[PDB]
Amino acid sequence: VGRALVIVVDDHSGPLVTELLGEAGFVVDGVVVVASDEVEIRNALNTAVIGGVDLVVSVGGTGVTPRDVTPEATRELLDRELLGISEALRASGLAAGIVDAGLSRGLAGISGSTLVVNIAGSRAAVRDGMATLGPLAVQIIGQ
Amino acid sequence: LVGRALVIVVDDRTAGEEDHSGPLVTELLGEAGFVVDGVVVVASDEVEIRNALNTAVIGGVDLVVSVGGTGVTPRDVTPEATRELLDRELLGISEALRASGLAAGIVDAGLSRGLAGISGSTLVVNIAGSRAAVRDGMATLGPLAVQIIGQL
Amino acid sequence: LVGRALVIVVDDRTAHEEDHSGPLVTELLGEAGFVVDGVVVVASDEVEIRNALNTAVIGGVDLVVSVGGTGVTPRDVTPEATRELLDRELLGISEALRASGLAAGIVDAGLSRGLAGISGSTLVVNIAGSRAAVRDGMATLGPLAVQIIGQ
Amino acid sequence: LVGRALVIVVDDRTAHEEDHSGPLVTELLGEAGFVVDGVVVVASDEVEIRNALNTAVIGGVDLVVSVGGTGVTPRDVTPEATRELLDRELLGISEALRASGLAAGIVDAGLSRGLAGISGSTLVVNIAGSRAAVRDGMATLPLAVQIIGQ
Amino acid sequence: LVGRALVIVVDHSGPLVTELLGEAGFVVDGVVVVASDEVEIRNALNTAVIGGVDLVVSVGGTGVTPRDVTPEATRELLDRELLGISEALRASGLAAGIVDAGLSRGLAGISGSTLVVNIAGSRAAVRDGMATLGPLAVQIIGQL
Amino acid sequence: LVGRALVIVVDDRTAHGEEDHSGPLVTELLGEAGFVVDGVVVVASDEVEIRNALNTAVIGGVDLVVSVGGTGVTPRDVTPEATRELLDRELLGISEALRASGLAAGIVDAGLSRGLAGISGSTLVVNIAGSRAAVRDGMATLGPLAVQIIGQLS
Repeated sequence: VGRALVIVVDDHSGPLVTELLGEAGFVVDGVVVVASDEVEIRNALNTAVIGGVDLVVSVGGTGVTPRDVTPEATRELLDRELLGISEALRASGLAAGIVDAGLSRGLAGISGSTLVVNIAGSRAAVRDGMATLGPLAVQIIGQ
Repeated sequence: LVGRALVIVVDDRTAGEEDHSGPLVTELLGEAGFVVDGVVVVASDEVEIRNALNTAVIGGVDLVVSVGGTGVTPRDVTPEATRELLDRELLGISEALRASGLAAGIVDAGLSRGLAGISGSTLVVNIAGSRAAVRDGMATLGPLAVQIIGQL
Repeated sequence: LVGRALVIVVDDRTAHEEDHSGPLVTELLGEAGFVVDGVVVVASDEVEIRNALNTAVIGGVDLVVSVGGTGVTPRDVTPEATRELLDRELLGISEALRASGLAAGIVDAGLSRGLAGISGSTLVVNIAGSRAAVRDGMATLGPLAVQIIGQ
Repeated sequence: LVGRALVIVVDDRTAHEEDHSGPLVTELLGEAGFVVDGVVVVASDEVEIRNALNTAVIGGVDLVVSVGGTGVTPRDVTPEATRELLDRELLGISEALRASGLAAGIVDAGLSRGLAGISGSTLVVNIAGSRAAVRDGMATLPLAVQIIGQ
Repeated sequence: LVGRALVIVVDHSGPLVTELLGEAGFVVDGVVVVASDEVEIRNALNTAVIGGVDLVVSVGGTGVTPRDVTPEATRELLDRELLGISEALRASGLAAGIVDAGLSRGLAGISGSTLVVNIAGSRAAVRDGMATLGPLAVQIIGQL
Repeated sequence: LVGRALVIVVDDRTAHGEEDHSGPLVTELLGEAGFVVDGVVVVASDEVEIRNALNTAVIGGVDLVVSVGGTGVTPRDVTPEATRELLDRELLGISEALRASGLAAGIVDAGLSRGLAGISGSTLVVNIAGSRAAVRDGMATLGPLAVQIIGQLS
């Protein structure tokens, strides 16, 4: 229980992430859409951390093509990394047969007091990714 | 597209407070490429479920999906209602589901007594009632059903 | 106190040598919130196992965990001593255990033919006999048995 | 090393065309430490399959592996063929294979209705028919060596 | 049978880690207790490595809180990292419902010829971790 | 054709004379996964030599390089260190899947492999462990993942 922001990298994801975040027990302060620009994405994350949200979910920008800069945007902001979250989403993704989730370069970790998690872009990856993530997020905001 | 489906919501309160499962199953079956022909609500009652099921198979459907009544209490009797209808168990479905659920921490999906099988030419699958379990089972079921209804 | 438990240890040696599995099951069960009322040692004989199991369900206990006699040899007869008194099979417990065991490298847990199920209002689970299988089974069983006792 | 095995290929095409699975199964059974007595081929028929399984249990072999006939189509009768012959079901084998195949994205392994168990003193295991399913099935099946150990 | 181990507890777990390493095939030379202080931990690990023990298991200090510094303390000691061990423990943890193991920032790796492994603090994590780690440790101690 | 693949076999004994049992098998399995195999390069378990073979294979433009061996934990196992120099981006997900699949199947060298996966230039590079069991399990898990990576890169 806390409050959370969504960041779509340009999607149908924003309303859906809002919904699943809602069911996980989160107030969704809003949806911010940004381009696959490392600076535009980093600016959006940093701004959110400073603003004191408990949780920031990004969606998209985690595949292999050079336009996919979500991870490297994110890494500058992380005080500590939570591979546990990255591994659980990827593991879960493959199991379900969702490959962009299986192969995601998304990070997870803590910036200030905020948990940041990068989820992959496809609808399947958002569903499976929130299902898995929501519990783990809850436990971490608990510190 | 892929096919048609009928959704049975096994719940006493729903049979008549508001159905949440039924819309949700429909939304998710839609993304997998199914049209839901209908949502039938029914009490945790062995016969009522068996009839609902039997009627769906009889009717023009490729996929039947029950939600609820898969637990352990006296009144969870969806598996009992479902067994005679099967011609051939699909244990990999029950297992894929039970395992996905457990992996995700959803003990009612994880511990579901729910079955899976062909009843004639129709895929029947029982799913557990919790929202988490509907969301996970469907994510797991959709591709599996897509490939079973194709080999038929 | 989440509920009470009886332990049945299925081992010839023990029946005819000191019991290692039973104190262990009890430690592990008591971490998951259970109190073990007793350990009952029996031999790998269909009849003995079944009588002990029925006497447990007749003791009214919340959980009965057998240990041993789930393998393939002709004397591993725990599963068939147990089937007759289940009103409902709980495959997802049996599947969870074998899956967990298999992933830990514990082949006897991995391939156990041990059943799980409800007998009246009593949860009944059969676990393989190695110390490894006992330790991994109870970790995996503890939570599931807590929730099922919700009933 | 470990024991002797016989391979039954279930495939109409092959029973009427070069067998693809038989040599592969033999190959992998070898790496797992089995001598293969050889490959019986068999049309996708309940009774014909059943008798080849019978023949093999009676014929003394430690492991019988079936390939194919595990799907949902009507001619997929290998499970029906196999069940009257088991004295003891080993669901944890069926379970492991299914779980492994589905984990690897192999849907005919993942959903296979193939059975596994002990008939007399023989380990019998039905594996699904696709090439991917054979490789994953056999790499998972080690469980074989354990079980023949007793 | 197989090798010598040292337990570092970051402040219950000591006797338990001892018991389970035992069953895994490991003599336990000692149990060192340490106070959640990057410096203290790194030194206990230094000492453990320098004395040539085969396996060092640390317990605790792997969560997200300010004073969870066990990973920071271990990183510079690792010659080679072994994510497969960390992955196996985290995945095992998660499957078993044990979130502290599931989300543990704990590392695994080789320092000198010593296998070092950070396990999370909860009793369940120690049990799940040790059951998983045991055979992995045995195999690595073989190839070293 | 999904693409071209190259096999690098990292094994001192193979390098110093002995028959290569790993290289043909990876050729077959890549065949089935959908790849034409440009050939097999054998290398000793030396970081330079290995780095040089990967670097040459990348610049030559194959879609996929699989290496075999040198992922363990002896001093000699330097495939990861060689590979790391060359990666523009890591696909931790591929390594996680191979380790996870290995462990489940009881194949501990796959389980514990320090293998990397990643993108070098426009080449998918993946280190697999050297055991015969690890090569079979590795290629099975990898084949489809690599199909989907080549396609995102074209």
